[PDB]
This record gives sequence, C-alpha cells and structure tokens, in this order.
Amino acid sequence: XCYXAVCT
Amino acid sequence: XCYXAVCT
Repeated sequence: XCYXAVCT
Repeated sequence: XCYXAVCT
C-alpha cells in the first residue's frame, strides 16, 4: 500500500 | 524503495 514514500 | 508489491 505504498508508492515510494506515500502510503495507506 | 517499494511500489505496490515491487521493491527496487
């Protein structure tokens, strides 16, 4: 649930 | 370093 440093 | 289920 991440793309790079951005997560949910 | 990861995007979806892929880590680079």
